[PDB]
Amino acid sequence: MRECISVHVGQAGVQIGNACWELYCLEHGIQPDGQMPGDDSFNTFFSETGAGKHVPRAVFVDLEPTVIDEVRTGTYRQLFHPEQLITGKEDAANNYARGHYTIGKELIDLVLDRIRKLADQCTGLQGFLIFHSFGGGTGSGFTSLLMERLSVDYGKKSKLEFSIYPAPQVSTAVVEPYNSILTTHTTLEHSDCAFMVDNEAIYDICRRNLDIERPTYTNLNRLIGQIVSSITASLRFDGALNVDLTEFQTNLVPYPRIHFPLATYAPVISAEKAYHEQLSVAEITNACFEPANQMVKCDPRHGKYMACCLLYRGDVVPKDVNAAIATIKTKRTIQFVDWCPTGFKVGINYQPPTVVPGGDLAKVQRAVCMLSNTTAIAEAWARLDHKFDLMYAKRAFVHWYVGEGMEEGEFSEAREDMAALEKDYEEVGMDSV
Amino acid sequence: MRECISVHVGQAGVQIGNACWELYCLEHGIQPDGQMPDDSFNTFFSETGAGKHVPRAVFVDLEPTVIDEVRTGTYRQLFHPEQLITGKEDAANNYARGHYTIGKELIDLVLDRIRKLADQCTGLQGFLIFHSFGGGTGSGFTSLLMERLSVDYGKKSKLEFSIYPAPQVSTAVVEPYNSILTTHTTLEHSDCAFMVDNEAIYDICRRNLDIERPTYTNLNRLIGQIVSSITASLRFDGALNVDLTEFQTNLVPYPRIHFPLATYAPVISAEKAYHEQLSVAEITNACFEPANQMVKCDPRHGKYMACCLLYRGDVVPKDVNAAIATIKTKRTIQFVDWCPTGFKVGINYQPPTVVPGGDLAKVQRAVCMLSNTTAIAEAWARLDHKFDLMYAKRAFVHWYVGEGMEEGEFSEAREDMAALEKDYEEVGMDSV
Amino acid sequence: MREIVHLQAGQCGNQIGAKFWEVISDEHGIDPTGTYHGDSDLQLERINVYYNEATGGKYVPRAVLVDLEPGTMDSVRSGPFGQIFRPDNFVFGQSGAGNNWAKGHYTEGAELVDSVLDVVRKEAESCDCLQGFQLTHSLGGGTGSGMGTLLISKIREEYPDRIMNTFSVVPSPKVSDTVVEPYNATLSVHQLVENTDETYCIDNEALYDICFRTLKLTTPTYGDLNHLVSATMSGVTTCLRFPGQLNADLRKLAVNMVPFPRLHFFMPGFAPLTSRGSQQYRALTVPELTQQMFDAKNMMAACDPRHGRYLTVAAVFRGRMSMKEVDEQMLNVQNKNSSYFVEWIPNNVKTAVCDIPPRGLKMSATFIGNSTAIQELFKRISEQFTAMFRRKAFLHWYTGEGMDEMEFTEAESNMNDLVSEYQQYQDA
Amino acid sequence: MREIVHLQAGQCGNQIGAKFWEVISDEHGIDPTGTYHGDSDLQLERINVYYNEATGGKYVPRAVLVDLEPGTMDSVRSGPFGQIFRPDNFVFGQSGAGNNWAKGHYTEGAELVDSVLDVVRKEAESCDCLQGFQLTHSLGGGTGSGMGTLLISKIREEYPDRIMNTFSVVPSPKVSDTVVEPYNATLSVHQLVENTDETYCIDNEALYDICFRTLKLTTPTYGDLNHLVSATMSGVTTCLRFPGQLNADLRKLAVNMVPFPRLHFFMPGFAPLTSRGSQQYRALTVPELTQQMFDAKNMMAACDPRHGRYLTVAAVFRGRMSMKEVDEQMLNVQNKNSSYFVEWIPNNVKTAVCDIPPRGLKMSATFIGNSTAIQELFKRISEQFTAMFRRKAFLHWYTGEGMDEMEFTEAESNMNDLVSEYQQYQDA
Amino acid sequence: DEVHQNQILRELYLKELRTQKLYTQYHVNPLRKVHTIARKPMSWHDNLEEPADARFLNLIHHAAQGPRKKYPETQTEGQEIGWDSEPLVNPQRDDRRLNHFRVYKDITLYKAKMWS
Ligand SMILES: Nc1nc2c(ncn2[C@@H]2O[C@H](COP(=O)(O)OP(=O)(O)OP(=O)(O)O)[C@@H](O)[C@H]2O)c(=O)[nH]1
Ligand SMILES: Nc1nc2c(ncn2[C@@H]2O[C@H](COP(=O)(O)OP(=O)(O)OP(=O)(O)O)[C@@H](O)[C@H]2O)c(=O)[nH]1
Ligand SMILES: Nc1nc2c(ncn2[C@@H]2O[C@H](COP(=O)(O)OP(=O)(O)O)[C@@H](O)[C@H]2O)c(=O)[nH]1
Ligand SMILES: Nc1nc2c(ncn2[C@@H]2O[C@H](COP(=O)(O)OP(=O)(O)O)[C@@H](O)[C@H]2O)c(=O)[nH]1
Ligand SMILES: [Mg+2]
Ligand SMILES: [Mg+2]
Repeated sequence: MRECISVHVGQAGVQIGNACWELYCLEHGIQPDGQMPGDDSFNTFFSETGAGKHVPRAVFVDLEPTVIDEVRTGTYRQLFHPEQLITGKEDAANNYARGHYTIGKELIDLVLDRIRKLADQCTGLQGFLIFHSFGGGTGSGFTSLLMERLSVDYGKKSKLEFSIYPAPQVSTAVVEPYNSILTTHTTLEHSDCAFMVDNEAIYDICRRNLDIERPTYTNLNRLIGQIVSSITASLRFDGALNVDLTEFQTNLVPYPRIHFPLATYAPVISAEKAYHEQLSVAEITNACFEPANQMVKCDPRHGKYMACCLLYRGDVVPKDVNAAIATIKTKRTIQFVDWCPTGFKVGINYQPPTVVPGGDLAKVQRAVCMLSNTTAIAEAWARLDHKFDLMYAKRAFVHWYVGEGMEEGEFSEAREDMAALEKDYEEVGMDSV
Repeated sequence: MRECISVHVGQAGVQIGNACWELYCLEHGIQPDGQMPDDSFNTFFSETGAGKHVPRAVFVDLEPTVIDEVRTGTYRQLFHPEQLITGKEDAANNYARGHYTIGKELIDLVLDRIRKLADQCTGLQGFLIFHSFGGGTGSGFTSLLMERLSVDYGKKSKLEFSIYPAPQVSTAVVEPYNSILTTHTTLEHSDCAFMVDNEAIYDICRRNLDIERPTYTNLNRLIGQIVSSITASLRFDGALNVDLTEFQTNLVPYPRIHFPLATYAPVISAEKAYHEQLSVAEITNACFEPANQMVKCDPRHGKYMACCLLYRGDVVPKDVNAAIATIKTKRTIQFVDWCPTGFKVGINYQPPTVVPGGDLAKVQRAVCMLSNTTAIAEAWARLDHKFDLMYAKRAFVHWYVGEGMEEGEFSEAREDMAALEKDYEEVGMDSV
Repeated sequence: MREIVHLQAGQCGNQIGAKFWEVISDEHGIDPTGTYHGDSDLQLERINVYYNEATGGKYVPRAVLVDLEPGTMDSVRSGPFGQIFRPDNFVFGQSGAGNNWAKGHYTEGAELVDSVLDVVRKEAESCDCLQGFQLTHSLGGGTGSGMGTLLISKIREEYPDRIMNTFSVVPSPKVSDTVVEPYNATLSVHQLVENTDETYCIDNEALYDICFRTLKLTTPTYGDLNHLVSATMSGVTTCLRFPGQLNADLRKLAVNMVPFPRLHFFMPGFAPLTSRGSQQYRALTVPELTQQMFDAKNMMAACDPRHGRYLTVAAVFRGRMSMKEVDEQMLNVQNKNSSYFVEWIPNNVKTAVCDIPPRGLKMSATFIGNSTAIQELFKRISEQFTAMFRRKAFLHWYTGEGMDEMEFTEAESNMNDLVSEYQQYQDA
Repeated sequence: MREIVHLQAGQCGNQIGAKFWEVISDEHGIDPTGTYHGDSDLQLERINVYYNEATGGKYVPRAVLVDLEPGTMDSVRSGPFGQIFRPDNFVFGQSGAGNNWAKGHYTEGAELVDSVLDVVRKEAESCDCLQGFQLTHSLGGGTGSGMGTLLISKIREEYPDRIMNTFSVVPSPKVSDTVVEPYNATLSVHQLVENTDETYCIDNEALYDICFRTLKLTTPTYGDLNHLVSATMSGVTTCLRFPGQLNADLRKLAVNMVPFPRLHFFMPGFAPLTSRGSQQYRALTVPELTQQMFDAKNMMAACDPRHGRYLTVAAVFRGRMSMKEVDEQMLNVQNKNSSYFVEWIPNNVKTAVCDIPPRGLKMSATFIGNSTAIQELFKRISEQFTAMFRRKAFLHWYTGEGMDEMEFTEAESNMNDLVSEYQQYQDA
Repeated sequence: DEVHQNQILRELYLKELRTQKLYTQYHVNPLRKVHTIARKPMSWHDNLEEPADARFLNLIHHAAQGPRKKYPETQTEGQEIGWDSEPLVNPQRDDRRLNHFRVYKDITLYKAKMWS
């Protein structure tokens, strides 16, 4: 009944969903081991075993044994069924070839088997939430091995995807443009929706709105935790118009290949600001389309706004939305698309945005996850492609990528298929006449 | 619903606001933090939940100091971070750095916070700006601000209240320079710009209220009561009311002579009022008293294009009309020939307030006396020649021309303010 | 966050700036090492300008001590407040200068130049807003003259939008404890004037002459002179450490003051310099501190204000006061004396008041003026120069070094152009 | 789990590794006996990386102590942390190699290599999933360059899938205490380009600079130098043992760090080095740590990076820090010095964070770089070799044990092939 | 000059240790953000019982309080305004006989929702 498996793969995705599974333990009464001292609601994320223990549905993978081990030597060891927490034996070493053709062709079986077990324990499987990277070896190569093998098995069932994309210039890897382009060669054809974020824009988002300077990767992950808790808000606690995983996969994706939406959170706020600001439905809706709150660090002013979906959480009076979402259309600075006049989707849950203790997101009574399929991401792809042309022209960082079981010709294939995505995203920039 | 986004650019604005917002709070009832221990507040305040009655003023300056004093005062809770906007290094008395350099790295932000505060409002009716006319912040920045406002707020009021580069007392040497360039800009925008030079107020404080210590605090408080009165009809209610728009098309004569002169009526102190009256007339007569004027310019050397009286208190309309008559039966008081009528007068019962500490004692009545005198030419002429004398020997000009403004700008302004004088006597010429 | 970097440059600074870093310490509330014994929150609210927060409080200053001789900073270190400075900004070369500008700007300069600009570069990078590089040399000596002008000329080639406030002792007639003293001004003023913004000038003579009327102290060491010159430089930069009701930073006290890009030699002063038998019999208000600020007796530079014409004056006040009382006092000075103010600048003042007052003083004020009578000083060193250049005086140390004579001809020429430019605007 | 087989080779290598097991045993909480007595439990969760398991709950090091000269192994077992090593791992012969590459490679050294393979193969095949063999060797002689590269070319064919960390002491430029020093290096780089994957090369000379001047030790003994090089050995394998945020191991620090296969000669550097007088004023925070990394005065190789461009840079940080400040500030040190970095690789950094700080330090970060400036170390050895080989000098020791001049010629030819390789991808 | 360069640094470093007074007190500014770094949610490295400072709560709260309570005087401009913010006498802000406030009536309550 309304269930989904969350495969948190890669060293990025395990710590992305590190605070997500903490956050689902705050919404439901799940304790740090799993007990309540309720109802149907704890079904999409946690299971139920016997006594009253709620085993989650997570397939935490890291091909190196360093970070998952702290999940299984930490203060939530009892919570996760220890089969779920799966490590490897040695890393992927920022190598698409290592994470996909050698180290990983070993962890593949056990990982796939775990999903068969977590799926045959469900009756309402509606989608696969996979959280990975695009730059690291596990988050580019091993998640590609999952995405391709998930298709011959379970199949056309939705495969929603959250990942931290290569930031424009502010980057913590070197060879990361090599891994990202090869990922898209094996993620365009399989991932139904591939909801995007990077690291950069969130630092700014908790630099001006939250005045918490010098943010770390745990602040940077809890905000993604509130993103996924409002996207999966309707496979849970009830309310007004409710959106399942299939909704986003017909209303946020124009054409087959063009399936890279952009996710923003509206109520990015601290304790002192929220005391001095009544976040009504009006301004919470406008703040989404402001071009510094996009979590991708692009200029949406440059691009079209093809497909858009606005989620809601809390005291959201229906009327307010229609009015608010209309103001957004009238404004000509919010530039739109005439090959789809409609453009917009609404969804309202009644569960208020939960607040994680030891956090900085103040308790707010309303929230928006503004999922936008804009084409301003083609500019981010264009800066990720010339970032690769001036390296492959003189064959830098190739010797690790080829000795490890990957044909040299895949660099050309990934290159020319990625330039197709640029042309496809420009064919959907031309006004129809 | 009949609201006014306040804006305070420069030390002058922020500080006078610190004395203008104390008034707003005390008057309505809000305690000094934003916690009411009525719907008037809905015009100068936004009740964000519980009782946090948040204000509405984008305080802006290109140096910390001043803004920080409020961000850590007996009112630090009465606002928001993005409303007490601060800046890096000052423009240092250079219209250039405030309109061509430093300021340009702060304008986009200040503009956005006004947009936000505009979206919230149901019906905007005046962006009351507060500049100082003579610095880089309260003149150069105010230029870019008022300018941009006339590209988004388009046809909307922007009544301003600045400190005129006073004749004698002048704590600045590039003081004349900024004024001319600024006036040039604040002419194709400002719907009406009241001015109150420090000199006169420093003086009216010497006798009326007998304060023998005029400081930059007691002065700003009286400037506050002016704005209080101007916007009391769009706050409380009594009899004939005057919305901001009416001020303009009932005072501003032609599309440029928008520079009134205001003088609070009962500026008496405390013990003195135990030996005085407040006759509805007496105050109106004493309003025209040559000295009581709060801008350096005896109106004798000129006429009264269009006065606009704003009252407050137990003012029986009967006595009001009797007063405006017994002062028209006086030759000295002289109006222009192209306009008989007299003055657009209004009454708001809500009696005046009493910020604890200020001299201005409780007075049953109060007649703010705004007036478009045709004599301001006197003051204007002074600055034009002050600028002239200096621009002649290219004095203190290298620093401006090395921070953006071209030499051409100084000239354009010189002739613009000269043309101004011509369109200030031509309108006085007894229509023949 | 608008910050100042201090730029010590020799004996006539090391011991003057030592008192500087002692006056600001005793006012911002610090102690020998760093422990804040202060008594107010406002006292600490702007320390980011001068000091840098070290590990666990206990601040550390933005100074770099630059000298060729080793023993001139050992006096600084062994002093009562010498531990404060970073022990790695005590940058020093080895051989002495011997008061030679060539041996301080050309030969043994360059060794202690790329090392000095490294510390200046690092200390400038750790800054939020940078609008000051305040330096303390003396013209008259050779280290401060040689290092100063050379150190000035490369910050301007690296960081050219900054207020270069360079306090300096000038060569002056009645006390003259160096004999190549005329040589080390004209080469110095040549480089000083065209690369600086603010050059508050003192001489020992008037500063000594302040002692033997005003304070009527029986015997001075140089230490009291340092306290009397460091009190000005605290007052000039009080709008940047303390708030008030009219604020004015260093760019405010130059662009509103200096008329043309040469006329930046200003003139310091301290108002309540009242003695030991007359403090009891004198009041404290702006009028009484108008006699003791506008008098030549508390002037410091060299000259007499009633020998030229004031071109632009300011006075940064400090304390709890009213202010018709600043402005009428200012207005009456300007109207009762309208013979010594340039008539082509109608208003001649820029007062600025900072409520936070000096320690142990109801109210204080710092007077700064651009008097034309700086001409009394600059012509006097030139006539002492012309008695040297003609007969090939103490110059073979200069020429044998590598200095050509033409650069000595450039020294009187630019100053003779300068002294003409300072009397031209007097006539107008 | 993921372990390292440590490989003290050569006279020098025993002394660096002895200090390596002095700092690791403190980081891992190990006694000079092997009995764990520490505060946290993090220093047991990956104890198996360096230290093995024995009965009695005692941790024995995975260290293979090899040297032809017996005067070192008695010394490392007569020191502070000496009774930890497994006693048969000491694989001494009894003959001095006489700083002769021929003796240690093609002669008597070959007697010992088959015994030291047996010790390694015991400790390598008795372990879960090996990553490689960190080596501290001594390119100035015969127990180093000789026994080293022969061991290194006799591990890369039995286990040809593993990291080959080769921390090397290359000949320092002016610092020289071997007369046949340039022969031993130039004959060994050939056997150190085609086997090793990460050759972090040090000189003594810069370690004498960072100790005597930067860290300011009065009498720099040689043992003070070995603590500095232990930092860059401990800090390069520290995400691999101690947990935290974004990690980095040897293969991570190879793939983003080796542009082309013969481009692995890196250059180390620590970061939070202070002095006694400048420990307590310097504020330990992420800003100050980034600059000393790239500064040439704290750099364990005889080259300012000014004459060249970094092909790639890594930084493996260590401490409780944020992560905006980690890479935004080094983006600043990536774009402010655009000529100092390559343009054919746009971003040049791998970062890492370990939560656990060092012993007595709030943060640290060892810095490794593939600069173009490695070529000068490799230019000067070639220049030193040509003056040597031009008239067949010092060759009757290097030819009486099996070595022909035909092999000598090959050594130089591939030696100056590398300086071309670090010049083809220079400015260009 | 290298043999000389060692001893000129030897002499300087010896005077550094003869005259050096150590740090003694941890001061901490209450009026500057110390910029705390967040904790990993699932971690026994970070989620332990480390005690907090009792005084730093007092110094922050004293930094918060009010200028009316911090200083028994009127230091700096801006503190004298709002210094005595109480009404002189109780205003009786409830009677229409002397106070003439507004109330928006039922349409004017609602009508603002049409334009908003
Ligand atoms: N926000 C956030 N980003 C992360 C986190 N962990 C990793 N990343 C991102 O991931 C990129 C590289 O880390 P990973 O992809 O996780 O490394 P990996 O997948 O293990 O690759 P290998 O180590 O080679 O196996 C960096 O650019 C980070 O921005 C995290 O916990 N939070
Ligand atoms: N009423 C009032 N007037 C002020 C105040 N501060 C300055 N003034 C007047 O404004 C004139 C010029 O303004 P400034 O003092 O330069 O302050 P500003 O307008 O913000 O300009 P900047 O210094 O560049 O920031 C001065 O000559 C003062 O007479 C104040 O706080 N209150
Ligand atoms: N005010 C003041 N003057 C000083 C001090 N030390 C030296 N002087 C003056 O400097 C002049 C000599 O300069 P000199 O020491 O040769 O300068 P140097 O070349 O930089 O060392 C004398 O006339 C002194 O009056 C001091 O601590 N304070
Ligand atoms: N690594 C290390 N270096 C040393 C030691 N003693 C000297 N050195 C340096 O190593 C170089 C000489 O190497 P050498 O000891 O002859 O290497 P060997 O062939 O193994 O004996 C010189 O430049 C010394 O500075 C030592 O104990 N450890
Ligand atoms: Mg990993
Ligand atoms: Mg100002």
